[PDB]
Amino acid sequence: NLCPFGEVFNATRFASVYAWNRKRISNCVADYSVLYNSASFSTFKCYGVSPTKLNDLCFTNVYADSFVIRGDEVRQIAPGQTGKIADYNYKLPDDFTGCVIAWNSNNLDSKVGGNYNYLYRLFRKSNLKPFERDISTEIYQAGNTPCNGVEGFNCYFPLQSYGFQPTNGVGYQPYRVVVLSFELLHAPATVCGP
Amino acid sequence: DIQMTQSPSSLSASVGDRVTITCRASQSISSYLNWYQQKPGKAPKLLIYAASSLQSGVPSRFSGSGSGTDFTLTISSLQPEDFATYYCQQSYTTPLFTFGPGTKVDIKRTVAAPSVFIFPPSDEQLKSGTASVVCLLNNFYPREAKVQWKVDNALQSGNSQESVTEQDSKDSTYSLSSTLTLSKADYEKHKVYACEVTHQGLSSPVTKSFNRGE
Amino acid sequence: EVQLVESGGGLIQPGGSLRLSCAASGLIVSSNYMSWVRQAPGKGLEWVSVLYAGGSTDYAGSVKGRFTISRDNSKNTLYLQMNSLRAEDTAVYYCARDAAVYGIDVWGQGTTVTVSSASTKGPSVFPLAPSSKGTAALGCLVKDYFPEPVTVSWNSGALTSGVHTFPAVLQSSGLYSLSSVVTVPSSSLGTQTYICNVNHKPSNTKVDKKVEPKS
Ligand SMILES: *[C@@H]1O[C@H](CO)[C@@H](O)[C@H](O)[C@H]1NC(C)=O
Repeated sequence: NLCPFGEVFNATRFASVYAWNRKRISNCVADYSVLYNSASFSTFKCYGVSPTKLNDLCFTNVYADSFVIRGDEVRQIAPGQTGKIADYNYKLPDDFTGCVIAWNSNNLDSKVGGNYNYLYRLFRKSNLKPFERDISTEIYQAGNTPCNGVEGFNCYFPLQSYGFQPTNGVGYQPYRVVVLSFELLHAPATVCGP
Repeated sequence: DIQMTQSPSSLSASVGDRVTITCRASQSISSYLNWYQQKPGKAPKLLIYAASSLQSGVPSRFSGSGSGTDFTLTISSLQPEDFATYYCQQSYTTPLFTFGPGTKVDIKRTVAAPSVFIFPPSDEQLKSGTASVVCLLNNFYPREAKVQWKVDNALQSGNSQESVTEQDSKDSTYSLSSTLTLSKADYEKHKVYACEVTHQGLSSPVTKSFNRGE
Repeated sequence: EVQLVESGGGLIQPGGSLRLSCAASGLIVSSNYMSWVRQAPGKGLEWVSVLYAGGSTDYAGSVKGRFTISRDNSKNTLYLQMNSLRAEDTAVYYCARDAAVYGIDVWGQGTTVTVSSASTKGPSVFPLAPSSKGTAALGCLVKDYFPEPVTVSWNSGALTSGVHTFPAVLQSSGLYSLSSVVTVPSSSLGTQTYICNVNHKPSNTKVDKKVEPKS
């Protein structure tokens, strides 16, 4: 009856940023101490809380989002940001109350020769609403001309692969990120710490 | 950020030749950069996108390769409409692109040494208070040349400017003018105004010169 | 009718404002990465700013907070307002649709932005006289003229072979000096009359100056 973080932060399989991944946690406990005594993360900022004095802070249920993004895009995962990622892959709300945890995983997410399994939505007609998930693969239509499956002028496939390759400068390496989302509506809050 | 870099600053090639331009980027941009052609006065023209996908409306003789960090454009038979500067761009940070210095493909030709002519300042201009001396390395190949100015056998540095012409429609040869600027008081306190020029066509350097009163 | 015709920009002092216009036609600027890229005479291609489909913008540190990319999605036009202009901004500006990996395929016609606080002045025409010591050379110095450009001509067009007219130089005072020269048979040193005619339209100036050898 502990909150199953161990299967989110240590999961061998992360999803692409565009198809970011979510796990709702409820009915358990949580040791937010161990997460920031591990001290193995590169970036760990928390907005609208404070990791230490959060073990007494109970919440109805907490969400844990995970994906993978270029090292210099982790600045886009913050409340009030814009860019390729925050605008078309995962947008954080202005009034955000949670934590953003990232840790360079180039020793696993950029195999020899280039890892092309991780993608990032590149073309979109308007921006994401907070915690929105766009999975559409339909051919992006830049012009008046309906594409209907044909790549070509004014016709672009929206999802572009990262060129993950380990020799690249750190900025262009894979950084596994897992955003923690704490919410509390008027209902039995069951995600307490000790 | 990502640094781009072209190989030969400007190569020389003939019609029917098979040219090869290079381009290498700071990180391992994996197959994510296109090639562009620009002729003076016009806008860039896309040729190859995504390393090697040919652009529609582009002749068959334009190739494309490179996948990792070191790329290369290669034209099969250089046709006359292909003499222009070619740049490369990185579409890794797609919204935020960069280019290379460009590589200017001109016309190959036999070496031609430049005829040097030095001109003194006109008495008309001396009235206005400043003095202009002009040297001249008219008609030669290739572009590269080294014009030193010497006033009373003392090299001049920050006070000269240069301007080159295009390859002549008929010569295929270049021309140049190095314009030294001085004052009516400085020009008047020195006699010997010479112009030294070094070029591949000249065994040794040529000096066209003159004295204040002659 | 895929094309982008840009307009709005000629000459303005260091600080003044000038808005640029890119009139898209064929694609839609509302759903495309619309960038501006600037380019000087003796320089490469430099990116200036961006506007996404989601309306988000971004500009290079040498611009941030001085220019401001815009778009009117009712006239399918891309704009760029240029405030607190300076001399570094003098360059040709191209609007182009960045097709991401597919590359910048569509490009704006062209728009020049010469920027300086120099006052328009018809140029001086000093003569370059042939020297004593098979062939002799001579020409004209079209010194100190602003703004650009100026066209040269010898014997009203009766002389062409050999005549070179150079690309203009912008010198330290903020004015352009260029020279035009022709080589001729030395045997006509003092036989024919050579006159280099210059024209600077911005200052309405037209000059004809005979060139001969003093001694
Ligand atoms: C990830 O697993 C390691 C053991 O391999 C452990 O030290 C760490 O606490 C785990 N992190 C969790 C469960 O958050």
